[PDB]
Amino acid sequence: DWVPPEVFDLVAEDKARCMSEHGTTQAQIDDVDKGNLVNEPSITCYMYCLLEAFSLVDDEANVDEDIMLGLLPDQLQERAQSVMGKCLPTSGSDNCNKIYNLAKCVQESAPDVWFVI
Ligand SMILES: CCCCCCCCCCCCCCCCCCCCCC[C@@H](C)CCCCCCCCCCCCCCCCCCC
Ligand SMILES: [Cl-]
Repeated sequence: DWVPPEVFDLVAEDKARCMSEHGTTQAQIDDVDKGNLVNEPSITCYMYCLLEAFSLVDDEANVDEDIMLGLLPDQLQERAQSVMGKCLPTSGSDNCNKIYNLAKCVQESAPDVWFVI
């Protein structure tokens, strides 16, 4: 498991805020974590919200590739560059939908390392 244990407490406050803002349930997060994605704002806006909180996306859901790469371990760098080559730029009807399309692309491209917290 590539995910380090330190991340969980780091994101806790923002996670709670994002869920509350968007009406997100833990069940929805569990679902997307297992790779099942639907275009429901309560989960897609949650994903945008959490990325935004950690400066991974801007005000139009453009991904900051440098920041993203900086967060990922060494063994995932080339794979991420490859996945980002495929999945960026983001597109969609709004910020949450951009993130839905991105999540679908990333999950399909790298299912074995996919996760959502
Ligand atoms: C091939 C690699 C795929 C990457 C796995 C797919 C999901 C990864 C989610 C992105 C999180 C990146 C870092 C997560 C662990 C970092 C640990 C470092 C701790 C120090 C800082 C902690 C915070 C910066 C954590 C930030 C948490 C943000 C989670 C966002 C959840 C929504 C993800 C779904 C959207 C897919 C975007 C995906 C955008 C990336 C493009 C392709 C690699
Ligand atoms: Cl982008």
